Amino acid sequence: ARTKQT
Amino acid sequence: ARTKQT
Amino acid sequence: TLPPAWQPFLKDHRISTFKNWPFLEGCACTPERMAEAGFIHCPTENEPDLAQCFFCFKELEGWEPDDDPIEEHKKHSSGCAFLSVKKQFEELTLGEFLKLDRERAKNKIAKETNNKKKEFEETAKKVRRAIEQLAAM
Amino acid sequence: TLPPAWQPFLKDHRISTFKNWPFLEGCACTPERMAEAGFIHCPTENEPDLAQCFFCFKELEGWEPDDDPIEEHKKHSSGCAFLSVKKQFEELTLGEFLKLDRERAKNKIAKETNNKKKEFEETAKKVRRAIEQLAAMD
Ligand SMILES: [Zn+2]
Ligand SMILES: [Zn+2]
Repeated sequence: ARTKQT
Repeated sequence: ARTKQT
Repeated sequence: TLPPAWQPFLKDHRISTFKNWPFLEGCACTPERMAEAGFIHCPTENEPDLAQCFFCFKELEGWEPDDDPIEEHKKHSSGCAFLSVKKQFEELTLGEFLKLDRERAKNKIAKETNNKKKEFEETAKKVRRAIEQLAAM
Repeated sequence: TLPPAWQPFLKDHRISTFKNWPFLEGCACTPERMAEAGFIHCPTENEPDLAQCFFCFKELEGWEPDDDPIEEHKKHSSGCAFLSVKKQFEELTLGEFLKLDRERAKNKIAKETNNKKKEFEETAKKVRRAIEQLAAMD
């Protein structure tokens, strides 16, 4: 899974 | 000291 | 920092309750000492030197300067688990701490229950006497 | 039983947040697993698989069935102390626990601070450009 968009 | 009385 | 329910486990909190305690430097039952023994100050109009163990709820008045609070706790409530506690607060495990808080909860109930018993017995005396008075002529 | 502020340290609490998590039996990133790794479910309209570490506040989406939540926490926030914690909750000393809660508090602040920083820099870029535009019209 990836980091949040921001 | 001593037990509280009522 | 720590929830209000649990603050009485901390010596520094206990100490703080002794706002107007008469027995200070020179005396065996100083706040530092009273607190170390588990006492909260909780004075009344009636007995303004009143002190309670936060753990077993035993209440003691008529304090004298040479009273060692630990000896008094031992004497007047020998079964109080807080007395058995050798570790400092920070050294306890959460399990140990939680084991202790459960015991305290139970102690609180037992005390509340014993108070209710005493109040009921008082109310019963008043009732008995009233009936006896009415049985007369 | 235990104050609300501290409940997220408990695996059983964390698990309980995974109300409608899609990845269940058959998957590597089950709630038991997500929780063991320190994740709270906190989904949005926008990304309904959203998950946050309760301790270091790193937020991660785009979860796939074969994702090992621990490997992902390690990859995406390698400096999270919760990862170092080997003892179970009941086996911690209060000092240890308090040492941890302070770190978390500091982590929360750092996250809030970094957010404000990025929002402020965004607001500053809008303002700068607007003023340049007026200087351009000149
Ligand atoms: Zn006691
Ligand atoms: Zn983390």
